[PDB]
Amino acid sequence: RGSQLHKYYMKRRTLLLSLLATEIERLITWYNPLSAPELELDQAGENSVANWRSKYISLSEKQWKDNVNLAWSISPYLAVQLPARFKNTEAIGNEVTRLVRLDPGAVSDVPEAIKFLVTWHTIDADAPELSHVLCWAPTDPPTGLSYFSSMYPPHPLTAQYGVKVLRSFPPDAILFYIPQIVQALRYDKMGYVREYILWAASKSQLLAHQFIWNMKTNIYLDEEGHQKDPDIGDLLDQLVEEITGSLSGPAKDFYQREFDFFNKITNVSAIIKPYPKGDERKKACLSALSEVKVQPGCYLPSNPEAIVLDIDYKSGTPMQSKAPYLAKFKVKRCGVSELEKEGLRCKISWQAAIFKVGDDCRQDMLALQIIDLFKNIFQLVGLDLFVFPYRVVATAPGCGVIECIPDCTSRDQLGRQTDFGMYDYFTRQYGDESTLAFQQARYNFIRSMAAYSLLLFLLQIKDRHNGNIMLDKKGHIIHIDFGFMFESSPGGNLGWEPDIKLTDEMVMIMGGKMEATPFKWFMEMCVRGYLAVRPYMDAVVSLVTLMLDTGLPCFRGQTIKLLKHRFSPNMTEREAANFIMKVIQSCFL
Amino acid sequence: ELGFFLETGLQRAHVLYFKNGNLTRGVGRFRELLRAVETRTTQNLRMTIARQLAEILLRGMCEQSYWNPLEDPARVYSGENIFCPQENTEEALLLLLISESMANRDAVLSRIPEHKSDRLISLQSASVVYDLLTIALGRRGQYEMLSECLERAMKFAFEEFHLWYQFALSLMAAGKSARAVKVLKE
Repeated sequence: RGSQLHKYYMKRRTLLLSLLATEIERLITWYNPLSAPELELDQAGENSVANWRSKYISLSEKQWKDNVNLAWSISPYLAVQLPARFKNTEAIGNEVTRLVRLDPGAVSDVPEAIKFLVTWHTIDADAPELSHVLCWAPTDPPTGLSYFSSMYPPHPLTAQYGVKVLRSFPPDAILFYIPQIVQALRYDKMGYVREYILWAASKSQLLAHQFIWNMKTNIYLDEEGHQKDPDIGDLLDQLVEEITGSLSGPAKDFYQREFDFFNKITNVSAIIKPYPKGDERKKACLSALSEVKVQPGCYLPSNPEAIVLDIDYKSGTPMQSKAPYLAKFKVKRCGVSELEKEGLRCKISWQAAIFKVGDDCRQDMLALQIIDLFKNIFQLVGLDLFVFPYRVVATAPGCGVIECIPDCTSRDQLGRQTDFGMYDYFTRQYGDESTLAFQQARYNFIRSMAAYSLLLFLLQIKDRHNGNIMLDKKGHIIHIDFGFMFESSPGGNLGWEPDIKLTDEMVMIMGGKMEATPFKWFMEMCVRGYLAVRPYMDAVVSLVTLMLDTGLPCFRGQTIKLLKHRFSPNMTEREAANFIMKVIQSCFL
Repeated sequence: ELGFFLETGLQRAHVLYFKNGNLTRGVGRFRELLRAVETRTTQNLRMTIARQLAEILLRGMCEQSYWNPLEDPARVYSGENIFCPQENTEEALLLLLISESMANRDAVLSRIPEHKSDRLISLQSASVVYDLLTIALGRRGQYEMLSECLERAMKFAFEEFHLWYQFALSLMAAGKSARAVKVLKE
């Protein structure tokens, strides 16, 4: 019977042709971001591929579910990976979900296949049968944490799986995601999260310190603090009174010493407030700093991977403002586990810390977490983008400690000193544009600017004036003061400010003409970065969703929809490149 | 809302009957007790007597020592579509099934906010009823429904070796391999 084998080969030939066409289109799109008419390949092959794509893009709802059935007959892994090769049709997902529900035991690859079974219904919350998720391999922490938010109704099996996946990671990874864990208690109708928190606090040591430092601030709502939240305030009080006292021995002594030292170094800001501006305030601050002594074993809360060595008794300098000041320490870097073991028995640089009283320090944590995630993604991909994630930790209501970047140089001060464009400053600093140092500085500036512009567009950051951008010695540009984001906008949401700030001086740094080669480098770098960062939407969505009930002024209700829309999840690569190029060019002049 | 005198004065009667050895009178009294119309407030005590019957009807008689209730060895449920018991295994399985179905909805869902006694009592009751079910059903060489029942009961077990071991053994005896290997590893 030759017809059977004939059709058996024809179907597979058609499917292979479609897959090859899609892959070739993706590769050629990745080759050159712009149109690049100078670069060209074989015309006949491109025309044939385009014709085949046009032919296959017109398929109806039928004759495509049969393709999914055929792929499942070939191999379940291919069927699972099929929706990754984007097809602008919703029947593929429904058919895959039906097939995986019919037989869940055929797949055990967790990073993609779990989401086709976990949500039997998004909000309907019915049919509690055939759900056996007690065998899947562990996945990323955000996926596990997503089960405790408002996205899904509570269920014992999902909570058990979340606890199990959360209990299979090193302590540092859990330390990274501290605020989400404590915020998850709001929707935690059960007590699994509380038991996990108690177990983790009992197991390690620094995790307990981070937990207490975070939970001390979150009990109140206002900056100064006079109104406890009626939702989880009592639960937080019970948890904090339960966790303390249980510890004993050397750990208790370590905790007492650390907290006493922090209180002694913190009370100076409150003490210095009554004295007015003048040299008397400076000398009183110096005397107060000299009063405090150095206690071995202490560590900076913002840098839990270093051991303080000593304090400089002449670096005190309060700034304008609320009585904040600046401090300098001489510190040694050892590590984490070694520091943890050495704290129970008793490469050296200097650091500067800024203590702020009376201001919230929670949005900056989200901003810096997202920046760190983007940096990790870019480093893994293999591109060249430079970002500096300085650390900051809030310890008391309205009280926080902020790290200072080495060799701070504010743009506003340089502008006041010079009253000219940065091009003249760079020419004076390094020399003519024909030297190698100028070329390296330009390359570093482009590297920093591309990533920072992409981030600024993606997160919709407003209020970016000349007094916030920071310039280093090499040439990189660093942003700071991320107070306004998402929806908050000073001035009354006027909206005339562009998404990306591009003045004339920064353009003429790149040659001043749109046809200059450095500008093309910047454009292609931005396009490649935007294309590379796209497939990680779910993690960012979950991270920003889990903290919607903190009542920050930035959130207004519609953030999730706009944030998801700005990622364009139903788009092909070439269309995405066209969109990003258009939106970048629209912001120029 | 406080039943204090009827419960003792009715239960210790058949307790003394069992002590003396009047088995026929006690089993007839149980049969006529089970024929009453169900009451939502008494469901708990129902559990007890049902389980008690499952304890005695499997260890106190043989096939030839069974008799129809209509002869010696207001409204009452009747009809022709009712399921008339035929053998001890039939009615025993029926009682165990209804008891498990009614006890699944009364679970405490392992609330564990600060207290533990209620969850411990619920877990003990579930364990004993499922052990009775598996010993009753495993004798006939019917394993797959036992695997299904243990899968249904899997909700309670979080750090209990007994339930995991029983489920793994039942799955391996049924014929499935991959799930058996995974539960063995766990």
